[PDB]
Amino acid sequence: DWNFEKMGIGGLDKEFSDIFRRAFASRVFPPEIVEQMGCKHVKGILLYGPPGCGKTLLARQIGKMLNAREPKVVNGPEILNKYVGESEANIRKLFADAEEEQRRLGANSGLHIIIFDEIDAICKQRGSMAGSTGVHDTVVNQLLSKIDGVEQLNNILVIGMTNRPDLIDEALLRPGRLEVKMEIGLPDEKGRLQILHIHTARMRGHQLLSADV
Amino acid sequence: DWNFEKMGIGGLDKEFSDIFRRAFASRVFPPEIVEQMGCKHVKGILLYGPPGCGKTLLARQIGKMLNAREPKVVNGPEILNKYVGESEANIRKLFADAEEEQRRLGANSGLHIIIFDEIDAICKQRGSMAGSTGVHDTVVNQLLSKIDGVEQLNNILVIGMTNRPDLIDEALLRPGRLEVKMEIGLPDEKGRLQILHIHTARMRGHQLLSADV
Amino acid sequence: MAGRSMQAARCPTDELSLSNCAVVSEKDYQSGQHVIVRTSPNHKYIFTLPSVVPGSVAFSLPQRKWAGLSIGQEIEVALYSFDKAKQCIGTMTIEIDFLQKKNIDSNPYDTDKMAAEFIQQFNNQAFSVGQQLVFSFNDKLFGLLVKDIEAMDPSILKGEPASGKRQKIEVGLVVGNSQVAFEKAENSSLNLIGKAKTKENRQSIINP
Ligand SMILES: Nc1ncnc2c1ncn2[C@@H]1O[C@H](COP(=O)(O)OP(=O)(O)OP(=O)(O)O)[C@@H](O)[C@H]1O
Ligand SMILES: Nc1ncnc2c1ncn2[C@@H]1O[C@H](COP(=O)(O)OP(=O)(O)OP(=O)(O)O)[C@@H](O)[C@H]1O
Repeated sequence: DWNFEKMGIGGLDKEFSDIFRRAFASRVFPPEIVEQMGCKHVKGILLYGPPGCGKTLLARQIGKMLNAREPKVVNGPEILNKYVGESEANIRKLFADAEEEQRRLGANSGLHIIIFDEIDAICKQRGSMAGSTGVHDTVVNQLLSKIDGVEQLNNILVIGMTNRPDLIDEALLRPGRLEVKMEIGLPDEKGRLQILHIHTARMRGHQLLSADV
Repeated sequence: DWNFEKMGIGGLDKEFSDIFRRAFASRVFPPEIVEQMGCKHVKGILLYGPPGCGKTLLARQIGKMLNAREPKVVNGPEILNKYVGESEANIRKLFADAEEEQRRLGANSGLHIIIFDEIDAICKQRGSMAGSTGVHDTVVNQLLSKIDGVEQLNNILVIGMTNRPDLIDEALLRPGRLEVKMEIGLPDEKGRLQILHIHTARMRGHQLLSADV
Repeated sequence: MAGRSMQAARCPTDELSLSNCAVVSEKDYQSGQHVIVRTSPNHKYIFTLPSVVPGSVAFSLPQRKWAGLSIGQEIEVALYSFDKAKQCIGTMTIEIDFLQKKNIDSNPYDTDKMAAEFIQQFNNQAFSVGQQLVFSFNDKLFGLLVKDIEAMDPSILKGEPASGKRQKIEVGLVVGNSQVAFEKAENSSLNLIGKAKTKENRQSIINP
């Protein structure tokens, strides 16, 4: 049933086109030709921008767009825990299922989508951190190993949103983990019109808006 | 059994009227027109001003005014704790009842009120504590994520009082989190007169005031 | 279960003092039964149960110190309703130091061993908050003081993923999968590690 109009997105035409281009072109072609080229698939996205533009909305609409297993969402720093090493247990529990599925089916398995929220709370520069809590460093390193370690996993997509992109570590923003880094900005008059029509559709439908507007 | 003169507040008629218009208008209007309208309630109010003007009185009287469950009150920095991850758990422990009821009764659910005193003690602009900031930023991110995350709550109302509005992080003040911003200032002469009668009603009633005053 | 009047006796042996059991005659009660000892209307202590006189209950010096029991006091002895799938600890927090200050050293002790040994030695025993006991490793002696008790979530007992809603309990039962943590009392030298011996991240301010 999907069509662009049902997602309710505003004036983010160019960004959406670029995302679909740079992230989803491979999966749409027949397996034969894509195998002929022999290219690898993206597994990460990093949206950023000023507060209150709709980043989470885009992520959830992206989730709706894909037919796949229900995304696993890590709502901020829910991973930290007071016992030593317990957070790493949680992290690995995330990837266990995907690993097992890919082992059982091989190259022709389904896709798994993972959404990380408030990524800056977890991942900050390992070196630039309060000496007292190496738990952060272990988490970052463990994560880096898991997402891109010697072993390759290719049925995962990771989404990360923040508000102050400077704080993010350099080691994570490299090709293979998050290369595509988008900037969302203010819309123009047409996008504002689209939003207003979206938020006025019911008022026109139920005839509760005067014609003088 | 509610009467405006019973709460013994004088000199803030205009602010209270505006507050009532912005906050409780949706929940008192008959529903059917509202479902036709398709809107969502507002879940944030902040009050600020110089010391000793009567903010806490407004909060307490508002809490008594509404017909709902006994409000949950947090007295300053009660959330900090010596073990990592417990602050976050406590924070979640604030919203767990709301989540349960939302899941169970859906639209037909009661209202929940949470009051934060001295919010400036726990919420400060991220990246401003030189040491031990590991706990502070987690706290701030947790609160932001809890108020508005992928999951949506529709049975929560938040009222806050503060003395230093310009030191707070911008992320907590965007529309959708704390919309109704109110300033309580010094009263004028008429308010002083009203207040003096308010606080001298019992004495006048019992004839303990001389006739030459 | 009706209370019996009993006389407080002295624990017959130090070996029995190491078991943390209240020692009774076989005529009175069976090994592994649990009792509530009432010393006054407001004080109820729960304990796990040939040389003991029938009609007497012999208490060790630590148990008597913790519970305030004198030898020869008449006491009412009954039983606790020890809930089944709840209490049984999920993890516990204990304070540790060298039992006597003369043995102190500062090199690290591999201490996951000491927790596994703790679970092996005191399996299925009752434990409560505030209780004091003694432990031994590397032929060195340690004093211990329980400070917190989280149960298992009953879901784990049901064979289901834990919610994280661990209840905190006034008494817990050690079972073959319980865990324990050993935080030092500040003044100390006993370096420790293991890995699972547990030390919550200290979250302590420091001034430059
Ligand atoms: N461009 C937009 N298109 C549609 N709705 C929008 C847009 N910008 C804001 N909104 C409305 O306001 C909300 C603000 O965006 P959202 O909740 O995704 O926050 P965010 O900007 O991702 O997060 P943060 O405020 O933490 O930086 C949207 O969920 C939506 O209800
Ligand atoms: N506008 C007012 N009308 C009536 N009484 C008032 C008013 N302002 C203050 N009072 C009286 O002053 C008392 C103290 O006010 P209150 O503690 O609410 O101030 P506050 O602004 O909450 O405090 P602060 O900002 O200094 O922490 C009130 O309980 C009330 O008796």
